[PDB]
Amino acid sequence: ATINIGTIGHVAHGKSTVVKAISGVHTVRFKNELERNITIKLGYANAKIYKLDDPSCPRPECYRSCGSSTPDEFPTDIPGTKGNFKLVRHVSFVDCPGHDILMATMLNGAAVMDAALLLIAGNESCPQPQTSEHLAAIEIMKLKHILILQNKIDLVKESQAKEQYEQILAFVQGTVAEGAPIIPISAQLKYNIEVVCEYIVKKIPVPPRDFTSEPRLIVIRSFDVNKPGCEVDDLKGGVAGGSILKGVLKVGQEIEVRPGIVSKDSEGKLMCKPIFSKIVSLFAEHNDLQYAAPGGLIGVGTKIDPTLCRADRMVGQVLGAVGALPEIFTELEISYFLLRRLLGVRTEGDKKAAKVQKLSKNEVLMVNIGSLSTGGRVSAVKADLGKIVLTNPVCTEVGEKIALSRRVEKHWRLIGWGQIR
Amino acid sequence: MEFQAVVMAVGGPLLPVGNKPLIWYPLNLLERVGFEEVIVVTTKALCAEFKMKMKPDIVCIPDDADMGTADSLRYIYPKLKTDVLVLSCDLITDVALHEVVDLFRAYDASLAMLMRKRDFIGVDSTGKRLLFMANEADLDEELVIKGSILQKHPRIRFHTGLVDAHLYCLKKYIVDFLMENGSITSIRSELIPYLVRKSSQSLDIYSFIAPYDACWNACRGDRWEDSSAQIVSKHLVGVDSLIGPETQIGEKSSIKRSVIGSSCLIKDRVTITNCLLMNSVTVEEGSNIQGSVICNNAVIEKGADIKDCLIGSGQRIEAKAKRVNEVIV
Amino acid sequence: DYTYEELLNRVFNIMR
Repeated sequence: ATINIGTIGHVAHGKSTVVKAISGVHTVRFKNELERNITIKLGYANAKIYKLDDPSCPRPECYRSCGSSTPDEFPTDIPGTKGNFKLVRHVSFVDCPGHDILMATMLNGAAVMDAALLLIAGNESCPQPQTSEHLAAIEIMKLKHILILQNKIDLVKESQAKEQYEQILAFVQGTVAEGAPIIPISAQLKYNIEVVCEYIVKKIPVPPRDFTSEPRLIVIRSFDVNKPGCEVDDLKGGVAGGSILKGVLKVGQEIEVRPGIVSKDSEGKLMCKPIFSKIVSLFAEHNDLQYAAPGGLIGVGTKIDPTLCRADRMVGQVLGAVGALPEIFTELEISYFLLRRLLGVRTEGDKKAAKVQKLSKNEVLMVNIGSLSTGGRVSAVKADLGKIVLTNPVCTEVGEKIALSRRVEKHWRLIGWGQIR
Repeated sequence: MEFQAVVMAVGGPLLPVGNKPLIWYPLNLLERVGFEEVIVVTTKALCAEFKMKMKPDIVCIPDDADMGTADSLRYIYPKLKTDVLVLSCDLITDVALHEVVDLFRAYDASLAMLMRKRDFIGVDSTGKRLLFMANEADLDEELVIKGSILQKHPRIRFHTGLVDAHLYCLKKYIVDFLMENGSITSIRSELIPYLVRKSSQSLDIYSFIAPYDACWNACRGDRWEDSSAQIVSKHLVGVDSLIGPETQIGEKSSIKRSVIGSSCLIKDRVTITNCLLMNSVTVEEGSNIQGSVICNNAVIEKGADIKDCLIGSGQRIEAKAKRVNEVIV
Repeated sequence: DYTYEELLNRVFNIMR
């Protein structure tokens, strides 16, 4: 599990059948609410890549390399050949979509992937409704391998075609995209996949990645199959396809989530009892490799209470190894800044984007600590220092992926970020 | 048997303490007629101020950290067997409460509401049997009447501008419905499973015709009590106020539409207020006041002129010729 | 890249 690659696409161009075309495996769950135009889950696929004097980008199916993103026009390339397909790198594509409702999904599985690919839509209006919104949450978690995955010019008219992408790249000052060059794709016509799908893997090296450090895992899945009227021996833990960021996860590897449910007389944070967890079962995307390489995703099977893994209320819990370097205090500070627009809908008024509502007293707060949105009532918070008030004694490592949500309607907003000391 | 009730903690109360926090009279006119073996669910720091409550019955039940609304009933479930009354905290009380419970007895029903002293709610000609309530934004869709429910019931009267009190005269059928259908929540919003006309045990669904809720609810403070217990100095220009024992009673002040508590340093000169102050309020040296909700642990002297500026706790100010914009205090 | 100019030389002879 060496390198992850993340397609990142904002509102309204389509991210279902184009995930089917070039990545192979599409994302599906139960009571899923899977998409309306683009998806709302992590679109993940299982890949083993090989190149055999061939610029094409094949799948672990070892016969052809095409897709199904258009019904009429098929340009195609030299696919490869059979013969017990090989493995250049332990790579696997992942996706991070761009609505503002998936803050759990868009904030938990984005710092844990390795390479990023930002997409530009092709089914939206002449103003840019959400181009400067859905990698600005990825701004603070500081990914490096980022590219403009240029997507749609097919049904795009000529008046809004060849220059406005530069205006989108200039409009994304809150998005780290100036060091993101362009390797284009096509969501419909998928033209000439041997160079189009080539340097999204071939140009991208390993990221800066630590081999043998602590596995300080923020988990992305905790799912379970124990419906009313179930089997007898489903003793498991977090049944997960789990992307890891740091630390080698071998058999017998140690990893701890220290608070979980907060200890007795719940106003302290730690008691010296580590959480012993031996992860043996590890599914390397088509195989059972118990020795997990850092960075890439692997199918993680832990051993904890099975009752606690049915409904994943644990989006982004810190599971870290021995040597408990995370902090112990309940007075959370941040070094924040503000979102300059109040955008997510397009208009020409500049009226809802008037100001930035700061912290107050007798007034609520919520912010995705990693992907955990807690809060409470405040007492006296100053002007330019962010003092987040909470209720959960959690020995989290670094909340360097936070989004200050704020109510204006049925949906919350985006007003802030921040980096932990 | 009838012999139980409960009050939910949060709506849908730590800082707001008017004379007391939100529990003055609901326990009074809940317990001025019976109800001396009750079960109250609580949630922490507020669970340990239960000696100066001086109630002839207090049974508190805590919970977990960040919970919703139907889970309260689902965790008090294993010990309740009979007629149940569940309240909330968004309440003044200004009515003889025997009438709602006696009409709830009078149809042998399972439901009730309080809708008296944006907002739409319907009930028939007798004033007793309902359909559903309509709010300002969840009803972005316009309004839908079912066919048979209007085919049988001739008229309906939509009401315009009263307030909810979130009372529920209620019994075991719907709490069994809540424990078996656990994922169904939002007790304020679980009206839609009412089913007057479409069962795990003929039905009867039925109704009858407060605070502003973020935390404050202060503007309704001008309310008489059904003060008299104070060290009477009897020299102020006072009207429409209240105070408790062990309080400082000085001189040289006017008073109208104010409030005072116990152990508050009011001895030196002041003027009229139109402003409520809790316990532990220190005011001195000629203070004209306007529009202030002073909570506990307050101190000011030597030229304080409050003009439309409510307060909080930990008041640290002495001199401010105030403009009418409210601020943090 | 040669693929944008490849499309404008090759594939847009039949496309709108």
